[PDB]
Amino acid sequence: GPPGPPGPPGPPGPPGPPGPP
Amino acid sequence: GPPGPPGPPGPPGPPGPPGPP
Amino acid sequence: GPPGPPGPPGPPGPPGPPGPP
Amino acid sequence: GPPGPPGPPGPPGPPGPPGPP
Repeated sequence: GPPGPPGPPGPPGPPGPPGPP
Repeated sequence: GPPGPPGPPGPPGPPGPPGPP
Repeated sequence: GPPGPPGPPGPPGPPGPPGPP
Repeated sequence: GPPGPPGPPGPPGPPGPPGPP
């Protein structure tokens, strides 16, 4: 048979950096 | 006899990579 | 006598490869 | 699969500096 379907989308990225003072 | 039918489609791919920060 | 009929069609192929990420 | 969604926005920045005399 042909290749299977694409996998699931990946998990979310990490929380972003701290904001400015 | 001739060759048999195609096999089943393969299984899904893996979960994707993490998203961006 | 002449040769017999064709054999049965073969069995299915194997499951396909994994899909993409 | 493709990359996941963006991560959460980061946490707040720090309290600002002291004001002038």
